[PDB]
Amino acid sequence: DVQLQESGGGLVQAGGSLRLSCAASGSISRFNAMGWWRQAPGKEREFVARIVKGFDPVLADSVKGRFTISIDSAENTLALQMNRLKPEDTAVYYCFAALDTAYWGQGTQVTVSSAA
Amino acid sequence: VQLQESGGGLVQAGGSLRLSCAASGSISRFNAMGWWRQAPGKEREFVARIVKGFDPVLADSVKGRFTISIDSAENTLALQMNRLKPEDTAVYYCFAALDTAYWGQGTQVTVSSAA
Amino acid sequence: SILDIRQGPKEPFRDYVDRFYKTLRAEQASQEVKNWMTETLLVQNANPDCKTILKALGPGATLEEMMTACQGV
Amino acid sequence: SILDIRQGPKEPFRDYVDRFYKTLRAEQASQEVKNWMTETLLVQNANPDCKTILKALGPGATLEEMMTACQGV
Repeated sequence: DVQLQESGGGLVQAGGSLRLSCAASGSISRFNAMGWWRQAPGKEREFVARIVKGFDPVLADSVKGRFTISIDSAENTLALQMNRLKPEDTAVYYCFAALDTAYWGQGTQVTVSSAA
Repeated sequence: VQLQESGGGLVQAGGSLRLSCAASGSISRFNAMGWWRQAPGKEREFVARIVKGFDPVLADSVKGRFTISIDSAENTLALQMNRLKPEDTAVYYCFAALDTAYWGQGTQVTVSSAA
Repeated sequence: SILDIRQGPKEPFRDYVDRFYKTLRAEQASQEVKNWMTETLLVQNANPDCKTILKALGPGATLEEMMTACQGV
Repeated sequence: SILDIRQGPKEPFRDYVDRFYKTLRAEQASQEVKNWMTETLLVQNANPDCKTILKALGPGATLEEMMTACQGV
């Protein structure tokens, strides 16, 4: 039923910027909570950002100065804008939405490196 | 496995009493025995413990005044109580540990301004 | 025992929290492990769906955020 | 999760302790709430007979005392 798909991932240089977007089926105002997690090879799922309905956005300490989480009701999408990207930010990023249970996308790869 | 406490009764403050717990079979087979108490309206409180091969452990409210010993000759578990206070009034239970924990029915100890 | 408070499958999260804190009030435990029981044991004993949602919220989530997040269950 | 380590009805107490400490060492928890897990959660999740025995021992019993007391099961 509930469909999520991340996008906007790719390969970037250090200090660059990137904007991830999570497409949801239906209207996003129906979800009671959405957010972003990431996972690097060998490291367990790490919490990145969360927005709960009616509340201010909460962000992890490792990202607080650089990332922003937003909701676009026009496009029915959940945005995570990443700025000043670091090598530590390389990971697969997942969005989640909270309704009757938690639903996840399959993730998008974000790679920060001295190449390209 | 059957246990029965005895030695309880009515004493004035500052008195002494010796409780004894009789066990069926041989008492050396148990892996742990000890003493609990319950006062009216208060939850069961731990009094004394003996684990096989280990030192006796006593509650903080009794450490200076009570002693726990085991007599294998009579197959009995003794708790010697001295310097008794009114707050020590409770029903006292012995326990033994084998394939499960077994309890006696308890013996009443009452400290009060009596004859 | 606090470890016996588990949110029912139909039970609203607000009632489960109420029972959890009520039993939490009688538990004989230090204030740090009571903070661990509020923060972690509450999440672990929620029903499956609301547990999934509560785990998804990550660390530091308030009780009000937790209650809003599970209101769709 | 440490809260899911429960002694089976067939299981010797030593093996249950071994699993409990193995899972305990990977748990993300403060050292005092780990002390509560060793002191209280270990006893709460033991099988019926050994749980009765472990509760009978009262507070502060070491792991050696707990292991000796339940060897009759």
